[PDB]
Amino acid sequence: TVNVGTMADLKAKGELKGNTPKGPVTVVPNGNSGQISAVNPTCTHNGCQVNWKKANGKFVCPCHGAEFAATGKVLKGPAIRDLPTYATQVSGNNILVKA
Amino acid sequence: TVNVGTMADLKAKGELKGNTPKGPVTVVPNGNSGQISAVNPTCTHNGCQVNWKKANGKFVCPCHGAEFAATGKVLKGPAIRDLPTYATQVSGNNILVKA
Ligand code: FES
Ligand code: FES
Ligand code: NI
Ligand code: NI
Repeated sequence: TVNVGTMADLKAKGELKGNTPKGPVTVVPNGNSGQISAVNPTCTHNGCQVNWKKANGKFVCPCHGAEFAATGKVLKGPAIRDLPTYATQVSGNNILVKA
Repeated sequence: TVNVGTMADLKAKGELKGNTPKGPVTVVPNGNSGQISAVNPTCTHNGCQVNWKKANGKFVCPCHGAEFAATGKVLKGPAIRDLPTYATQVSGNNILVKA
Protein backbone atom coordinates (compact mmCIF):
# COMPACT_ATOMS: atom_id res chain seq x y z
CA THR A 1 0.00 0.00 0.00
CA VAL A 2 0.94 3.62 -0.56
CA ASN A 3 0.24 6.27 2.05
CA VAL A 4 -0.73 9.39 0.09
CA GLY A 5 -1.57 11.58 3.06
CA THR A 6 -4.27 12.20 5.67
CA MET A 7 -7.97 12.91 5.44
CA ALA A 8 -7.10 16.37 6.75
CA ASP A 9 -4.66 16.82 3.84
CA LEU A 10 -7.29 15.70 1.37
CA LYS A 11 -9.68 18.20 2.94
CA ALA A 12 -7.23 21.08 2.79
CA LYS A 13 -5.74 20.26 -0.62
CA GLY A 14 -8.80 18.93 -2.43
CA GLU A 15 -6.87 15.89 -3.68
CA LEU A 16 -3.84 13.73 -3.02
CA LYS A 17 -1.48 12.38 -5.67
CA GLY A 18 0.81 9.41 -5.42
CA ASN A 19 2.83 6.84 -7.30
CA THR A 20 1.95 3.17 -6.94
CA PRO A 21 3.36 -0.08 -8.32
CA LYS A 22 0.45 -0.08 -10.76
CA GLY A 23 0.75 3.52 -11.87
CA PRO A 24 -0.07 7.04 -10.72
CA VAL A 25 -2.95 7.68 -8.37
CA THR A 26 -5.03 10.73 -7.59
CA VAL A 27 -7.28 10.50 -4.56
CA VAL A 28 -10.34 12.74 -4.41
CA PRO A 29 -13.40 12.92 -2.16
CA ASN A 30 -16.36 10.91 -3.43
CA GLY A 31 -18.95 12.28 -1.05
CA ASN A 32 -19.32 14.16 2.19
CA SER A 33 -19.16 11.34 4.68
CA GLY A 34 -15.53 10.40 4.26
CA GLN A 35 -15.98 8.54 1.00
CA ILE A 36 -12.93 8.76 -1.18
CA SER A 37 -12.02 7.59 -4.64
CA ALA A 38 -8.55 6.73 -5.85
CA VAL A 39 -8.19 6.72 -9.62
CA ASN A 40 -5.33 6.15 -12.00
CA PRO A 41 -5.44 9.63 -13.68
CA THR A 42 -4.15 8.23 -16.98
CA CYS A 43 -6.82 9.23 -19.47
CA THR A 44 -8.16 6.08 -21.14
CA HIS A 45 -8.20 7.78 -24.50
CA ASN A 46 -4.54 8.74 -25.18
CA GLY A 47 -2.83 8.60 -21.80
CA CYS A 48 -2.67 12.27 -20.80
CA GLN A 49 -2.99 12.80 -17.07
CA VAL A 50 -6.45 14.04 -16.16
CA ASN A 51 -6.92 16.96 -13.79
CA TRP A 52 -9.37 17.00 -10.89
CA LYS A 53 -11.55 20.11 -11.08
CA LYS A 54 -13.32 20.32 -7.73
CA ALA A 55 -15.59 23.16 -8.85
CA ASN A 56 -17.09 20.90 -11.51
CA GLY A 57 -16.81 17.65 -9.53
CA LYS A 58 -15.01 16.06 -12.48
CA PHE A 59 -11.62 15.06 -13.79
CA VAL A 60 -11.02 16.83 -17.09
CA CYS A 61 -8.40 15.65 -19.56
CA PRO A 62 -6.31 18.61 -20.77
CA CYS A 63 -5.47 16.94 -24.07
CA HIS A 64 -8.83 16.29 -25.69
CA GLY A 65 -11.44 17.11 -23.07
CA ALA A 66 -12.67 13.70 -21.87
CA GLU A 67 -14.26 14.02 -18.44
CA PHE A 68 -14.67 11.58 -15.59
CA ALA A 69 -16.61 11.51 -12.36
CA ALA A 70 -14.77 11.28 -9.01
CA THR A 71 -15.28 7.52 -9.30
CA GLY A 72 -13.48 7.46 -12.64
CA LYS A 73 -16.70 6.89 -14.57
CA VAL A 74 -16.36 8.36 -18.04
CA LEU A 75 -18.75 11.25 -18.53
CA LYS A 76 -17.52 12.71 -21.79
CA GLY A 77 -15.60 11.42 -24.78
CA PRO A 78 -13.40 10.79 -26.57
CA ALA A 79 -12.43 8.36 -23.81
CA ILE A 80 -14.86 5.42 -23.74
CA ARG A 81 -13.51 3.50 -20.73
CA ASP A 82 -13.67 4.49 -17.10
CA LEU A 83 -10.45 5.34 -15.32
CA PRO A 84 -8.84 2.42 -13.56
CA THR A 85 -9.27 2.72 -9.80
CA TYR A 86 -7.53 1.51 -6.65
CA ALA A 87 -9.04 0.13 -3.49
CA THR A 88 -8.33 2.35 -0.50
CA GLN A 89 -8.27 1.98 3.23
CA VAL A 90 -8.25 4.76 5.74
CA SER A 91 -6.19 3.75 8.75
CA GLY A 92 -6.29 6.37 11.47
CA ASN A 93 -6.59 9.39 9.20
CA ASN A 94 -4.03 7.98 6.73
CA ILE A 95 -5.30 7.31 3.23
CA LEU A 96 -3.77 4.09 2.00
CA VAL A 97 -3.88 3.18 -1.67
CA LYS A 98 -3.74 -0.55 -2.36
CA ALA A 99 -2.02 -2.51 -5.17
CA THR B 1 -6.21 20.08 -62.12
CA VAL B 2 -8.67 17.63 -60.58
CA ASN B 3 -12.27 17.86 -61.75
CA VAL B 4 -14.49 16.94 -58.81
CA GLY B 5 -17.84 17.77 -60.37
CA THR B 6 -20.10 20.70 -61.25
CA MET B 7 -21.60 23.51 -59.20
CA ALA B 8 -24.91 21.75 -59.68
CA ASP B 9 -23.44 18.58 -58.15
CA LEU B 10 -22.05 20.65 -55.32
CA LYS B 11 -25.48 22.23 -54.77
CA ALA B 12 -27.33 18.93 -54.93
CA LYS B 13 -24.82 16.95 -52.91
CA GLY B 14 -23.59 19.55 -50.47
CA GLU B 15 -19.95 18.72 -51.11
CA LEU B 16 -17.67 17.06 -53.59
CA LYS B 17 -14.81 14.75 -52.64
CA GLY B 18 -11.73 13.93 -54.62
CA ASN B 19 -8.14 12.79 -54.60
CA THR B 20 -5.25 15.06 -55.57
CA PRO B 21 -1.45 14.76 -55.85
CA LYS B 22 -1.21 16.46 -52.46
CA GLY B 23 -3.88 14.47 -50.71
CA PRO B 24 -7.64 14.15 -50.41
CA VAL B 25 -9.91 17.12 -51.03
CA THR B 26 -13.42 18.00 -49.97
CA VAL B 27 -15.06 20.92 -51.72
CA VAL B 28 -17.86 22.78 -49.96
CA PRO B 29 -19.81 26.02 -50.50
CA ASN B 30 -18.33 29.11 -48.81
CA GLY B 31 -21.08 31.64 -49.50
CA ASN B 32 -24.22 32.25 -51.54
CA SER B 33 -22.43 34.02 -54.37
CA GLY B 34 -21.00 30.78 -55.69
CA GLN B 35 -17.95 30.96 -53.44
CA ILE B 36 -16.46 27.55 -52.75
CA SER B 37 -13.69 26.18 -50.58
CA ALA B 38 -11.50 23.11 -51.10
CA VAL B 39 -9.81 21.71 -48.02
CA ASN B 40 -7.66 18.69 -47.35
CA PRO B 41 -10.03 16.93 -44.87
CA THR B 42 -7.18 15.39 -42.90
CA CYS B 43 -7.73 16.66 -39.37
CA THR B 44 -4.63 18.59 -38.25
CA HIS B 45 -4.76 17.04 -34.81
CA ASN B 46 -4.42 13.29 -35.40
CA GLY B 47 -5.28 12.80 -39.06
CA CYS B 48 -8.86 11.51 -39.05
CA GLN B 49 -10.89 12.67 -42.01
CA VAL B 50 -13.18 15.48 -40.99
CA ASN B 51 -16.81 15.41 -42.05
CA TRP B 52 -18.74 18.31 -43.56
CA LYS B 53 -22.00 18.99 -41.70
CA LYS B 54 -23.94 21.28 -44.02
CA ALA B 55 -26.56 22.19 -41.43
CA ASN B 56 -23.85 23.54 -39.12
CA GLY B 57 -21.56 25.00 -41.78
CA LYS B 58 -18.63 23.13 -40.31
CA PHE B 59 -16.32 20.22 -40.82
CA VAL B 60 -16.45 18.14 -37.64
CA CYS B 61 -13.76 15.59 -36.84
CA PRO B 62 -15.34 12.32 -35.76
CA CYS B 63 -12.32 11.34 -33.73
CA HIS B 64 -12.01 14.09 -31.15
CA GLY B 65 -14.53 16.71 -32.17
CA ALA B 66 -12.31 19.45 -33.59
CA GLU B 67 -14.32 21.69 -35.91
CA PHE B 68 -13.28 23.74 -38.90
CA ALA B 69 -15.06 26.36 -40.94
CA ALA B 70 -15.78 25.92 -44.64
CA THR B 71 -12.42 27.70 -45.23
CA GLY B 72 -10.58 25.14 -43.11
CA LYS B 73 -10.16 27.65 -40.25
CA VAL B 74 -10.00 25.83 -36.94
CA LEU B 75 -13.01 26.67 -34.78
CA LYS B 76 -12.72 24.17 -31.96
CA GLY B 77 -9.87 22.14 -30.56
CA PRO B 78 -8.05 19.92 -30.00
CA ALA B 79 -6.79 20.80 -33.46
CA ILE B 80 -4.83 24.07 -33.43
CA ARG B 81 -3.90 24.42 -37.11
CA ASP B 82 -6.24 25.15 -39.98
CA LEU B 83 -6.91 22.51 -42.59
CA PRO B 84 -4.64 22.79 -45.60
CA THR B 85 -6.56 24.21 -48.57
CA TYR B 86 -6.44 24.04 -52.35
CA ALA B 87 -6.92 26.83 -54.85
CA THR B 88 -9.99 26.26 -56.99
CA GLN B 89 -11.20 27.27 -60.41
CA VAL B 90 -14.73 26.97 -61.70
CA SER B 91 -14.47 26.39 -65.45
CA GLY B 92 -17.74 26.07 -67.30
CA ASN B 93 -19.54 24.93 -64.17
CA ASN B 94 -16.73 22.38 -63.57
CA ILE B 95 -14.95 22.66 -60.23
CA LEU B 96 -11.23 22.32 -60.66
CA VAL B 97 -9.01 21.71 -57.68
CA LYS B 98 -5.43 22.76 -58.21
CA ALA B 99 -2.90 20.63 -56.34
S1 FES C 1 -5.82 11.77 -23.82
FE1 FES C 1 -7.61 12.33 -22.62
S2 FES C 1 -9.23 12.89 -24.07
FE2 FES C 1 -7.45 12.25 -25.30
S1 FES D 1 -8.01 13.57 -35.19
FE1 FES D 1 -9.41 15.32 -35.46
S2 FES D 1 -9.81 16.12 -33.41
FE2 FES D 1 -8.29 14.48 -33.15
NI1 NI E 1 -3.84 14.97 -29.14
NI1 NI F 1 -8.21 9.28 -30.43
